[PDB]
Formats: sequence, structure tokens, C-alpha cells
Amino acid sequence: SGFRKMAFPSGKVEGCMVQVTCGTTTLNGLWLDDVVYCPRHVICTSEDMLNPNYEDLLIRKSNHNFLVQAGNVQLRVIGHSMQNCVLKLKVDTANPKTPKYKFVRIQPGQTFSVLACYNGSPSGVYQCAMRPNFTIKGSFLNGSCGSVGFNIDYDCVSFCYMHHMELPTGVHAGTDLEGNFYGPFVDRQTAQAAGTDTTITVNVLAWLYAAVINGDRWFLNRFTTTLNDFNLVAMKYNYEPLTQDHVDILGPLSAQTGIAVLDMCASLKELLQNGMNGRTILGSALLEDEFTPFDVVRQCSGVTF
Amino acid sequence: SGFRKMAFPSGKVEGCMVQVTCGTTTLNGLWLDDVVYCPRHVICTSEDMLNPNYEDLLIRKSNHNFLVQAGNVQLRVIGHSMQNCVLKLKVDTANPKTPKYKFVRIQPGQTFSVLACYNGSPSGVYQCAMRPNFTIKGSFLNGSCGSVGFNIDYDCVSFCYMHHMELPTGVHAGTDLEGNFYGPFVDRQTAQAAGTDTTITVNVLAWLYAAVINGDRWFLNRFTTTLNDFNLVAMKYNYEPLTQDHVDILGPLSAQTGIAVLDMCASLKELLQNGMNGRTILGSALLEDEFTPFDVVRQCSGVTFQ
Ligand SMILES: CC(C)(C)c1ccc(N(C(=O)c2c[nH]cn2)[C@@H](C(=O)NC2CCCCC2)c2cccnc2)cc1
Ligand SMILES: [Cl-]
Ligand code: NA
Ligand code: NA
Repeated sequence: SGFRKMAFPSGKVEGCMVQVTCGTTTLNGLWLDDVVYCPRHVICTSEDMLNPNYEDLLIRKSNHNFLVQAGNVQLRVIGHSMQNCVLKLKVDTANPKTPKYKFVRIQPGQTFSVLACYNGSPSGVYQCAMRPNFTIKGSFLNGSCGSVGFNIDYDCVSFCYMHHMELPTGVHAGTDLEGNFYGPFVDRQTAQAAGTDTTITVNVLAWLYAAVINGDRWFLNRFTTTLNDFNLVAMKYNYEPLTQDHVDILGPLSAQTGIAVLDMCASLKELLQNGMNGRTILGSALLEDEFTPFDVVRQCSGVTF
Repeated sequence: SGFRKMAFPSGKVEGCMVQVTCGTTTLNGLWLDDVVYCPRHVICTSEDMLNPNYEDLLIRKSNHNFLVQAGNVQLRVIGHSMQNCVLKLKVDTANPKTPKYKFVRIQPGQTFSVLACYNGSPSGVYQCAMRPNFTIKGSFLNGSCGSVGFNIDYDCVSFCYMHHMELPTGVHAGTDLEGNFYGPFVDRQTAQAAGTDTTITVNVLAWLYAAVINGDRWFLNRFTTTLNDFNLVAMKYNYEPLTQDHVDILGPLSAQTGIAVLDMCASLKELLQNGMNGRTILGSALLEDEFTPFDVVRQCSGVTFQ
């Protein structure tokens, strides 16, 4: 028993982190087979970053403009190209620690583990979710660009996030590993801002199920509701609409606990309307929305990799 | 910016996890050099749960009564010995993935990363603290015994916890890697229960300093406090006493932010009195106590957002 914010074991990813230097800029890269992936803004000076022409800045660059360091070994760069906002550096050595992997683009509301790195060296691991406004509430300092986010299925690492920038509210934006940004953001020093965010309803319901499984039942009541009525409450409180697909996904937890989703929705409706009355749920005074239904089942069942 | 429960990268520990089987019982072991460490209760049967004599149970075992599996490889046990509540199995192969490591016994309030494992396979990593009542509030299912807690400051793995059992309230008890339990717990099915827990005051203060470093000051006030008056108030909310050692430990964070330690104590007294009036601190609506002063310095910028 117990319930904790839990990350995937990070070993398979640690063995892929390297340091990439171009001029005076050092950041992190991801070394898979004979290619290193990193943010393309590594090629920019501060001057360039105000209005970069990435097409022109890269053609100016050649293989010898890049230094790649794997622990204490220099990797020789033998080719370079760009895919969207990701720079790809071909190196002369395949990473012998390359795991089975895929590049996957995730949806808002989905969670992943982040391996925060500095100068190519892993520093910490934490769990976070892609927010509805396509930012992540990370923990990142200068030099963290190129840190990655991932999930694991058995032996296969699914890379879903590469870190590029911090927004003025202190939240973070990045790309998938094909270099496509999450959210309406660009890799240039210009006025940018997180949009207003919403709460991930299906995840809050999943966490309420986790609380019931762990013995926290005070918020349960005799009432049920409908999707239409509940979604009018959700809109009022800036919660994401609940769809029939969300209800289906929660089906397992509904069967295990005896609380139909619309039964639990009736609890959540009451918690939104009335508050928590000084009580906590799984040790939180807020309604937690960065556990997916899968995360709850995994943690309540002990799935291993 | 940001502030997260942040674990250490777990790879160096993943390479040490193995499965140990004795009879019908399977749990996790830690393979370092040519020794596998695991809870000695792996040798207990169903009728041994209440009053096992581990000396008598162990003398009946041969080396080949222990099955150790490292991924797909069976390791051969060539000796065994018991140290306090840990079993040490000598195997015929040194672990080629053994990191630089040490064993350390921690004090209440200290934090560490936990690599939760089942059948020798890692499942997840999270951060924990040793509570003042010598329990940890973990996430552990059946078969998690032998999972370990650790820190990795400066490329050396300091192992500080091995998981042994769950108490009635759902919190967890275990040993250091010399097999000495944290707290008064014993490896017996006994009516044993965690004591009343308390809040780790020095950690709450560290986390308030983290909030100031990351740019928030709304909870400060114009007052100060003596150390004794602070403790007299805080203990009425079931907070641990703050010692001069704790005041000294907070010096560097006090220096980085310009907020005297006893002035931050005055802020905490007022937060206990008032609540947060609908606000949050670093994303939380409660006062967080599982970040140490060292943890805050590890994770936060060395430059305050003034
Ligand atoms: C023999 C002894 C010392 C009484 C014992 C027995 C079982 C286990 N537990 C194993 O899961 C387990 C043991 N061997 C393989 N798995 C579990 C456990 O503590 N239940 C307790 C139930 C109440 C009475 C005391 C034991 C466990 C569950 C979840 C997380 N952590 C551990 C621990 C200790
Ligand atoms: Cl300590
Ligand atoms: Na590849
Ligand atoms: Na209900």
C-alpha cells in the first residue's frame, strides 16, 4: 500500500545522454545508434536567438562546428542535418548501450518521466504530465536543454519529450523527438506565454479511485450524475470535458471499487462545489491530476520492466 | 524554475537488483561485488511468522537452498551468513555492474530515493524521507521486500535502506544495509504499530526557503521569534523540535535569501496559525516536509529570483 508520484527507472536513458557543444553553447543530447539528437537552437548565438534563420545558420555550420562528449570520450561528428526543431549529428560510433526504443508523440493529459541532465550528466528523475495548454511543470535550470522525457513498456523506451525552453511563468516547453513542438511555441527569443490551463478531469477521477483503493472513502456519496450535467460543472471550474472514451478507460477501476465513473463524478462534482472541508485525500489538500488511469493501475498492481 | 520531488537517476542501482528464492518465498536482493544482500525473513515459512528463531532456521539451510537469478542468469551461492536482520549470500560471480558505493545509516528527516522492485525487476523510482517515528511512507506491494533506498551525491551510491515489511497503517519499516532496523520494529508478525508521527520542521523551513529562491515571498511577516518560543508553539501542531544544529544547517539558505532563520521561523508560526488563504507554495496547499536543506540546495538555482 501507499501511493507516490513514481517515475520509470531511468537506467536505459542514462546510458544515452551526452554533452553537445557548438561555439560557446553547451547542452545535452540523446545518443541512439550512431546519431545524437539535441535542440537545434544549440547553433544560435544570443544575437541569433532574437530572429534566427535556422536554414541559413545551419548551412553555415559544418561537422567540425560540433563537439560531442560521452563521459570522457569525444565522439567524432561525421554528418549533420535538421528535422524540424531537432538537430541530428551523425557520429562515427554507435552507442553500445542503445535500448530498444521508439519515438512517440503524446497527448495532453498523458504522463511521462523526465531525466534532468546538465553537461551530459544525469542529475535527477521526476514524473510530470503534458498539460492541456501543452506546457509541462518541470524543474529545470540553465543548461538543462536537451533533457528528455520517456515512458517504458517492458524493454522498449518510448521517448516523447525533449526540453527546449522556459516560459515566463516558470513552466516549460519542448518538442517530440522528431522536433515538433508541443503547443504554439517557437524556438526564438520572442514574447511567448503559457495559455490558461485546465485540470485533467480523467486523471483526477483516476486518483480518486487510487484513494478508494488505499482506504480514503470520505468523499463517496449515494448520488450519481450524467456526463452532460457533470460537464457543465467541469466547464464552470475549468476542468477538461469528460468524454465517453474517458469513462470507458476508467471502467476497470469502476468495476474493482464498485463506484461507477458517474458515481465518482458525483463525488468530484461535490468536491468542486463544496471543497474538501479541511480533509485531505492521499495526503493532498488539492485534487491531483498528474496520475493517469494507467499510472494508477500500474502502481496498485506492481508492473515491472 | 519549478520544484519537483526529484529522485536520483536509478541506473546504478538497477544493475544490482536480483531475485532471491528460498522455498516458496521470492523477494529482491542487492548484488554488490560477490555478495547478495536480502532480508533474512526470506527463510521464514507461514508457521514461522510469529516467533521465528533465525539462527535455528538458517543452520538448516545449505547454499543450494538459495536460488539467485540475475535477469536470466542463475548465480551460484557458495556461502551464506546472517548479519542482524540481513542475509548475505556469497556468489561465484562478482557483479560487473557494481557501482562505487558505501553503506550509511541515516537519521530521521533524511531523504532518499527508492527503487521499487518485484521479482528482481525494477518497477519505479520515488523519493521518501525517514519519518521521526522511523517509518517511511512508501509505495510497496507484496513482493517488494528487498527493494532499497539510496542517494547518489557525487557519483557514489550511498545505500541507506532495505525494505522489510508493512505496518498496520500502511507505512513501511526496514533496515540499514548492516541489517539494523530503523526504529523499534522487529522482523516478526507482531502487534507492532508506528508511533504518532510528527512534522519534520527543519525540512519545512528548507522548503519555505526554496519558495523564496523561486520567487515567492507572500508568507513572510514583520516578526521574529526566539528559538524556545518557536518550539513551544510548533510542538502544539505536532512539529518536531528545532535544534541549534538545524538552525546552523539552514545558514547557507538564509544567506542566499537574506532571511534570518528565526525570521523564517516566525513565518512558519504564522502559516500554522492562518493557513494559506487559498494560496499555494511551490504547487502545494499543505506544508511539505520531505525536502531537506541539502535537497533544496541540490535542486534550486544558486541565484534567488528577487
Ligand atoms: C515473515 C514476515 C516478516 C512476517 C513478513 C511477511 C510478509 C511480508 N510481505 C511481503 O510482501 C513478502 C514477504 N516475502 C515476500 N513478500 C508483506 C507484509 O509485510 N505483510 C504484512 C502483513 C501484516 C502482518 C505482517 C506482514 C508486504 C506487503 C506490502 C509491502 N511490503 C511488504 C513481509 C514480512
Ligand atoms: Cl542522515
Ligand atoms: Na537508431
Ligand atoms: Na456517488
